[PDB]
Amino acid sequence: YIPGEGHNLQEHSVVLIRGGRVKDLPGVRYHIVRGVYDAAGVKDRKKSRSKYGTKKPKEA
Amino acid sequence: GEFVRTKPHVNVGTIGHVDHGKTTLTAALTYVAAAENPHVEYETAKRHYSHVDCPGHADYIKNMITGAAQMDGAILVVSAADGPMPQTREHILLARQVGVPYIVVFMNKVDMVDDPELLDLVEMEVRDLLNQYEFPGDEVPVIRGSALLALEEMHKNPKTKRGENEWVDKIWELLDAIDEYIPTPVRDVDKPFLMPVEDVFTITGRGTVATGRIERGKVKVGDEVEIVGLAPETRKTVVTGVEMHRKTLQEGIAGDNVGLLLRGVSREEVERGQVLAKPGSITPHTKFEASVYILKKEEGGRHTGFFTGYRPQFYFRTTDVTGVVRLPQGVEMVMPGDNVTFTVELIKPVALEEGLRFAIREGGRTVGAGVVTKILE
Amino acid sequence: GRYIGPVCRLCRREGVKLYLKGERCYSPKCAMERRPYPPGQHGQKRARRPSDYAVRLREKQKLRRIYGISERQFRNLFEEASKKKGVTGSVFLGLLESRLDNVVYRLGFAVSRRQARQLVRHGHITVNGRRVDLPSYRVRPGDEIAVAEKSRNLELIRQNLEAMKGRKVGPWLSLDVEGMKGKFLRLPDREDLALPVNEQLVIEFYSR
Amino acid sequence: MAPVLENRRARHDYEILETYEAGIALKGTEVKSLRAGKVDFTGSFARFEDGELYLENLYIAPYEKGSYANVDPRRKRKLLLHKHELRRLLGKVEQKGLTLVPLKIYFNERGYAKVLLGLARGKKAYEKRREDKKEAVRRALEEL
RNA sequence: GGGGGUGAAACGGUCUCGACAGGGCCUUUGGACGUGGGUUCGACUCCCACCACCUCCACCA
RNA sequence: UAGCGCCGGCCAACUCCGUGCCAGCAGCCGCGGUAAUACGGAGGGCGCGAGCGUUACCCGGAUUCACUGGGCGUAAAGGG
RNA sequence: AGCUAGUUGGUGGGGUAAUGGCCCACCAAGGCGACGACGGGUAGCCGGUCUGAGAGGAUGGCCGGCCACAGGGGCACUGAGACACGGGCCCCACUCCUACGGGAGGCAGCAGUUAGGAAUCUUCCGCAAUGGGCGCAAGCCUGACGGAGCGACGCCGCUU
Ligand SMILES: C/C=C\C=C\[C@@H]1O[C@](O)([C@H](CC)C(=O)NC/C=C/C=C(\C)[C@@H](OC)[C@@H](C)[C@@H]2O[C@H](/C=C/C=C/C=C(\C)C(=O)c3c(O)cc[nH]c3=O)[C@H](O)[C@@H]2O)[C@H](O)[C@H](O)C1(C)C
Ligand SMILES: Nc1nc2c(ncn2[C@@H]2O[C@H](COP(=O)(O)OP(=O)(O)O)[C@@H](O)[C@H]2O)c(=O)[nH]1
Ligand SMILES: [Mg+2]
Ligand SMILES: [Zn+2]
Repeated sequence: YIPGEGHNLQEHSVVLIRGGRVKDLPGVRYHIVRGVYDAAGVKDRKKSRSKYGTKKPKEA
Repeated sequence: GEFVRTKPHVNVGTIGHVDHGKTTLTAALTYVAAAENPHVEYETAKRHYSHVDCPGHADYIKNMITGAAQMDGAILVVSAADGPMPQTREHILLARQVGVPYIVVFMNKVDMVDDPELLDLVEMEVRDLLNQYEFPGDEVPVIRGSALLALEEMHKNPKTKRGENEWVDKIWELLDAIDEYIPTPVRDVDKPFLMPVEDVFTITGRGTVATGRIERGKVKVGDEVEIVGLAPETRKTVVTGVEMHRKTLQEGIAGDNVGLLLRGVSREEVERGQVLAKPGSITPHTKFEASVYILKKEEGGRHTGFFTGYRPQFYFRTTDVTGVVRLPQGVEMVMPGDNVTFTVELIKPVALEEGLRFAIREGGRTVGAGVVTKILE
Repeated sequence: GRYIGPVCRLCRREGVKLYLKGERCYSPKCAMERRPYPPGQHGQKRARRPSDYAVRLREKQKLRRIYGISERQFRNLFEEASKKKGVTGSVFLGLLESRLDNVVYRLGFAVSRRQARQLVRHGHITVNGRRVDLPSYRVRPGDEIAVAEKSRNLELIRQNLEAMKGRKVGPWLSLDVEGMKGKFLRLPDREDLALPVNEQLVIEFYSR
Repeated sequence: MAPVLENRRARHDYEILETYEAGIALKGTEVKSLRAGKVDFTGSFARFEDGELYLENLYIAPYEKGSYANVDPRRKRKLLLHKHELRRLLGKVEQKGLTLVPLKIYFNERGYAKVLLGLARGKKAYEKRREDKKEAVRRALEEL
């Protein structure tokens, strides 16, 4: 599974697999760790970030 | 072997059309110069040299720029048998863009096809060409000779001392033209420290090493730096060896073309386009606006106007990343000539400072030139 | 480390008056007065029937928050408390009290523990001669809590220590208010610390 | 060279009276993905904010080649319809609860992504079973 | 760092038929074939420089 | 210097707007179909604090291999 | 689900510090197996350790004890002791020197590289201490060890 809203994963990208099924999608048993390798954090994200790759957005 | 500094140090490369002599010549200088004192190097009584040898093609221009961005002067090699050609012309232009100081010249192949005019004709058209680019054409030294014949006889007898062969001598008429004329310049060993990276390679049983020409300040075995740019988040480390031409340097002063040993990094963390800034100074960014003079049909290449979308390639120090030009609001377009100030966002993040002269190259011809106004990313 | 933020905020919410500030938190504005209700956009609406957990929580939170001691310190202390011989609902209190910063407070010097905290950390307070800047230093039976020499002529150790002229000291403590000495007589009991907390529920909160 | 796409799922779903065919404002990086046929219409009705129609909720896979360039799959893509044709659909849409749905997608003679719209029965109320004892007792408890 | 490879049909001729937008009811130009630009009266087609993948070489201060 | 997790139930902590089975959450039950205390942000609250969360693994809960401490008419379980 | 011929035992030997099928002749047909032999998979064992009301379950990283190994594999020599981590002979793989006929070597010591991987550190300082080896002794050697370094990896203390 690829969490968050939006991703940048290509038909051949380097990903880090975590582990956590998805009672919804059949044989899907692992979550892709957002924010590692080709898997980018979540743009605009601001809440539960630690669990969505995105770094602390400076209050600009 | 521990590198011991004595004579002032200069960086000088050799450019020119293909098959004109560049590589041979370098070989030439190397042996000829070494006969006296018990990417190459050579000490010439007065000075100490690092000779970068530009080898590539119109396909390998992504190193020409870099190579030239350094060197405090360049040897323009021109074939006597052929005379100025498109690559002989192209480099000169770049030597100009990259802003190289003083351009010595070496008509080569003089050993072949002998003609009274040929030599004077050619020597005249080379100068002519330089002058066509704001270089001290007439004022600049033009040595006549044969790299091969010098090199050849240096193999016959690698002891040949100046004055013992007409061909070897011509090399000295060059080394000499370089010893004087091409001036050693201002270093700036009193500023922070910083060094772009030109080549990153792993030294077995030691680890990663990063080479480049020390921009400003110095570095010593035991200091601390921060590889900045092209990476998700800057890396802070400590250096463990400053070497120059396979020799152990004690302190890398600015102007030094050296290899720095980064303790702990993996060869994947370092690249060409980063910098080994000393902590605190410099920081990665991807946004800024700036003053950019846009060359006209006359120079560079842009012969039309460009809008805001434009994704030219921006060349900073050793590398170049593509960026987007966010024209200011109320402008609408730029045209050949004039100096415009606009915002740009690089797809990749790169080390930046208040006043950093960078260039803009697109479509194979330098379209712009400019300095950094403010940092926004 | 040690909360550090709106305290006359915890006063309410808990709903049972707190005084981490001392004077103000003692005057006609312990925040409670005017706002006896918990913080936030809500704070004063039908407070749903608390659950068995909410309670255990509030009790331990109450008591803990009544020292500053962060969960790790608090809880870590409770554990040891359990071990020791004898009832715990008391011993846990026995130790929560031997805490120097607390003792130093129970004995004046500060119009509150938060102010008793900054008083130890800055070398002001001492014990049996040598100083101690460890709020966590658990005080033994006897060790007096004398002030310093650079500390006395202080515009603030004055005022604070001048609230002693009259008022009495804890049933397990003495007090030479001239040499600012006074000792630690004995381990306090459940009543002596008639605190607005039911220690039992706090023993249980730490089960599930 | 792209096969005719289709919303089999809602061709049956809503009764179809009149139909309208209009071109769209494709990003091209999208035009690729449409030629590959990787796109579905599930949960997508077409409306018009202001005076311009915009097929919304249509999913067009991203173009792997296109890398960072591609826009999000569900985009408010704009359609192209004659002015008199556009007003007739507005008359029917504003006035009554009739939907405009992507009926299918393809490329005409000239080779442009051309979407086929339909007239919708709409209605189709979604039955929602309700009130779980738990809540009921729950509220009683608190309220009183 | 470079070489090659894939960005639709072994293909120079209109215009999304259309709505938004700038000139000249109908003509029309822009936009959409990875992105940025050239060349043409005119490009999906043709050069360029980027981008992301693929693939083959290079690489010990 | 102050961060991180959580705020539908289990579980301590509620409101406005955005989206309209879309985008998304998710440990289980389950939320999302135009007033979403469950999605995204904000305000606020809770927990914890140089840490906070996730993932994997062991025991626990699980008297769910039961010795302590289970069962077998119809729930799995009497051998033709 | 059956296993076994040096197999089980015997007489006499060979061998070792010493018993012994440990090895060898010769004689006998024996030995083991549902109380699980043989074979397969996994695994270094314990003190402890985590969990648990407990009986249990899970684990064996650090520190102490035993065992096994030292690139894969065989062998002995020396010696109180080894069939020897930085000793030797030999075959194999691999890398390196060569004047192409034969040489040098083994980090699972310390520190370091590279590969693999989600991931694991300084080419450091000192023999002052403690311990060891050699020596009458002074003393030499000791990457044991006493320390410093890097990493919130953990626990405890501390601050804003
Ligand atoms: C250009 C490539 C890399 C630049 C890198 C950076 O540039 C710099 O940013 C630099 C800072 C000023 C920069 O911006 N360079 C960027 C720009 C710099 C531009 C400077 C100097 C100018 O002056 C306005 C200078 C060239 C100027 O042109 C004139 C000549 C023009 C000739 C044009 C071509 C002609 C006839 C021609 O036949 C020709 C051809 O050559 C090729 C093909 N077909 C042709 O038909 C004259 O000779 C003047 O001298 C810094 O130096 C950085 O440190 C850097 C070196 C890293
Ligand atoms: N006749 C002649 N040929 C030369 C001389 N020097 C070099 N060459 C030849 O020039 C050719 C290209 O030389 P090279 O150094 O590779 O030129 P580069 O293209 O600049 O590297 C080689 O075949 C050389 O032998 C010379 O002095 N005289
Ligand atoms: Mg060459
Ligand atoms: Zn108060």
